[PDB]
Amino acid sequence: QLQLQESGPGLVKPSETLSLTCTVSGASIDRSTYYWGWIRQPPGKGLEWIANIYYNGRAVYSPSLKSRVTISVDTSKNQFSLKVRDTAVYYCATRWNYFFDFDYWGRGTLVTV
Amino acid sequence: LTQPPSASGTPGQRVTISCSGSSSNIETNYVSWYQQFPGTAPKLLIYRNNQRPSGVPDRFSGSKSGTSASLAISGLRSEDEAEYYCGTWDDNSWVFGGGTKLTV
Amino acid sequence: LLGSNTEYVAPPMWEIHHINSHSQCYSSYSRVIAGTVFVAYHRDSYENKTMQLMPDDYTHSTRYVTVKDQWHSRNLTRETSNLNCMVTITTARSKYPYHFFATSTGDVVDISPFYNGTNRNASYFGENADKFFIFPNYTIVSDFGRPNSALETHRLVAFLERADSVISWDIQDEKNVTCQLTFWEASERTIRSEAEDSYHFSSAKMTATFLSKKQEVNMSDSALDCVRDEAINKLQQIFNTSYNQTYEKYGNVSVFETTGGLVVFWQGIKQHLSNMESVHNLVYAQLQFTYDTLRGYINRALAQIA
Amino acid sequence: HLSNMESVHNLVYAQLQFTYDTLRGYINRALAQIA
Amino acid sequence: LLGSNTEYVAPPMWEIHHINSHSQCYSSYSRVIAGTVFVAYHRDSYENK
Ligand SMILES: *[C@@H]1O[C@H](CO)[C@@H](O[C@@H]2O[C@H](CO)[C@@H](O)[C@H](O)[C@H]2NC(C)=O)[C@H](O)[C@H]1NC(C)=O
Ligand SMILES: *[C@@H]1O[C@H](CO)[C@@H](O)[C@H](O)[C@H]1NC(C)=O
Ligand SMILES: *[C@@H]1O[C@H](CO)[C@@H](O)[C@H](O)[C@H]1NC(C)=O
Ligand SMILES: *[C@@H]1O[C@H](CO)[C@@H](O)[C@H](O)[C@H]1NC(C)=O
Ligand SMILES: *[C@@H]1O[C@H](CO)[C@@H](O)[C@H](O)[C@H]1NC(C)=O
Ligand SMILES: *[C@@H]1O[C@H](CO)[C@@H](O)[C@H](O)[C@H]1NC(C)=O
Ligand SMILES: *[C@@H]1O[C@H](CO)[C@@H](O)[C@H](O)[C@H]1NC(C)=O
Ligand SMILES: *[C@@H]1O[C@H](CO)[C@@H](O)[C@H](O)[C@H]1NC(C)=O
Ligand SMILES: *[C@@H]1O[C@H](CO)[C@@H](O)[C@H](O)[C@H]1NC(C)=O
Repeated sequence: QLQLQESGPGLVKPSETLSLTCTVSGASIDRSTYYWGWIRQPPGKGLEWIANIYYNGRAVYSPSLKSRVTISVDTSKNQFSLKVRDTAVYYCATRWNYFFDFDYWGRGTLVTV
Repeated sequence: LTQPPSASGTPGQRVTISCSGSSSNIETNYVSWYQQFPGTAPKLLIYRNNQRPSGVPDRFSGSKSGTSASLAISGLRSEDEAEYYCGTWDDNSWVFGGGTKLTV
Repeated sequence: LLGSNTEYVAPPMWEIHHINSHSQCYSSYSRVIAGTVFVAYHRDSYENKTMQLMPDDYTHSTRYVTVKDQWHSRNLTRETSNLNCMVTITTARSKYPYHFFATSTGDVVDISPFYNGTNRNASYFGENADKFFIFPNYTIVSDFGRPNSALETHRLVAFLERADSVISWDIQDEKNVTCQLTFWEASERTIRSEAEDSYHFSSAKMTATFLSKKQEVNMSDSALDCVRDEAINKLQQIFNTSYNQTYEKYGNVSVFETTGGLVVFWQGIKQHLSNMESVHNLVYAQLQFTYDTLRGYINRALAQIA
Repeated sequence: HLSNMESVHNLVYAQLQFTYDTLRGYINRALAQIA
Repeated sequence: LLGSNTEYVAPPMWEIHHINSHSQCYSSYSRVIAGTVFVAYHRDSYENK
């Protein structure tokens, strides 16, 4: 079955770079991929969409982040990451299904600026 | 996107929620709704408008026209207390609405 | 006479939709390679007219073509292009757990024939994500041969879109269409003698004896669902048209997986499922039957002697 | 008047019948001359 | 170096009869398609030997 966990730092000083990596126990990405993005939510607030990447280098960002974001993918170790140059709880959800939209979610730990 | 932060109903009332965006988004795409219990991650509740994933009963509903959608949770009960979010593809990416706490 | 390249090409998706909603193809192929787009026309200098499909001449396959001949004409070396749009229909098999199907024509698809757009968790998709599409209530021209033909609206249709072709199939319901067990036979009056580690279901009529582990299988195993109802109705069918009613049902219908991998439905009278396959030659059970019988009988005599 | 059937491949089914036939033939012989 | 079409073709029946009664073939294929007949020869400009 699909499976998404998350690791990474949990204390970031302002203006400094954050790295978040999401591991999948699918366990593969393939040309059979669809989308894998990031979703953040400030506790007590609503949900916010971050970035999104395919198994190709191409990716789609939200200009709300003014492209401060920059995501990476390593199919070798079956993971995709993210680089940022505002404090919230994070997530990695995907597309694993024609039709639908965003399905299959992975708890993404909390980080504070 | 736009959502009124709350809604209300007695156990057995056909409660509804609107979902307001522009013509860039909800007009020319597909709406998805999500029942996030607080302290967990969201479950897709309605996909590609009206359509219900396996598990979601007939009680929840879908509806779309113009640049605003809807979600009619008839036969409202207790366990339906959660956080419902709507959202689609704008011309470039994915967006969410505000959110809504259902209270019975 | 000079050369003859002939290459086999998938139509564009807009054309796929035309083909199977009108029973006709356009008399032009166009593909872009590098910068510019290239383009071929049927007879030379032709326009972009529509062309209806008609039946070929035959195997298990069923073909529909838009042109039944080849053509050319006579100062310098000239190269005519013969354009043919052809819809062919092949049977494809696929066996449990249906993670891929294949046609007799060498196409192999790593998608479940029951990957209803929703159920990738309970199914499989493993071809190019780029190229695969699914369309709920989708119209189809129902017979490409005739051009008047009525229209069907298929529940769910997939399209795979490979390099030499576009592949389409009607998505069905697994479990509705596939059952993984088949009625072999029924034994009225079977005898369930118990043993050390195993029950022995000795049937005289089918000349054989079957041994099962002592723990019967949960009747609510999903594996049994497709024959569950038949098996009971097969059972009750007997106790109804077999013996009189001095006999009466002892214990509930219980199911056993036998060594060798049959599955046995038991219903007594008076007065958690191995992925294994079924064993092919049933002598192993006629053998057990032989031993069981002679040994049973020998002990009987020698006892009443001693 | 001749089944279009094929020949069966493993002939144990006939050695099996042979076994039963022999022991049963022999058992009945003894037990008779005993009784 | 450029292309290389190669097509595999049945002889005409008169030639079949020649082949198997003389152990030899004619150095020319001819097939009619649409209107005119087309024709190939072994080495270029050869005759019908
Ligand atoms: C897609 O497939 C799933 C099966 O994985 C379907 O779920 C079935 O339908 C309902 C669930 O709401 C149950 O009554 C069945 O027992 C389910 N079967 C299984 C095997 O889970 C689902 O309905 C299908 N959806 C579509 C649109 O075809
Ligand atoms: C032929 O017509 C179709 C639709 O009418 C069009 O999409 C296609 O590009 C045309 N091909 C040409 C003009 O070569
Ligand atoms: C995926 O399918 C399996 C098998 O039916 C099931 O046990 C599991 O709960 C499913 N997962 C989800 C998230 O629905
Ligand atoms: C047509 O499709 C819609 C949405 O997929 C579905 O609700 C409807 O039942 C379909 N029609 C039939 C006759 O099944
Ligand atoms: C599969 O189930 C559907 C839904 O009940 C039914 O309409 C259809 O006829 C079934 N298919 C077969 C082959 O029985
Ligand atoms: C068999 O399984 C069903 C559910 O799968 C359960 O309700 C029942 O109690 C089980 N019976 C047993 C474990 O004997
Ligand atoms: C089988 O039994 C049912 C009731 O148990 C009865 O209605 C039916 O007539 C019986 N079948 C036959 C062939 O007698
Ligand atoms: C048979 O089933 C009935 C109810 O379904 C139950 O009361 C009884 O104990 C069962 N007998 C068995 C499992 O031997
Ligand atoms: C070659 O000769 C045969 C018989 O001699 C003749 O039938 C055939 O047409 C000839 N081919 C040519 C002249 O191209």
